[PDB]
Amino acid sequence: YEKPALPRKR
Amino acid sequence: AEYVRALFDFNGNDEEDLPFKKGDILRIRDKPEEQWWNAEDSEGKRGMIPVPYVEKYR
Ligand code: NA
Ligand code: NA
Ligand code: NA
Repeated sequence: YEKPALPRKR
Repeated sequence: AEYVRALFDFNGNDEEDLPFKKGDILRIRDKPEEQWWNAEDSEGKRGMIPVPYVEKYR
């Protein structure tokens, strides 16, 4: 249901 | 080959990215970063995907 954090790029 | 299945939608906000929708099956091509992988969709489009938004396809 809750969307994970959109991860940091290098 | 390594396939994943999208858990969530992803718009693809940088041009390197591959947009996708929940349920899409994507083939993993490369892992240049831990959480951003190069992937290919069922139309053969390629780009970067956020790993948190996908699961192993099984
Ligand atoms: Na496999
Ligand atoms: Na979207
Ligand atoms: Na692309």
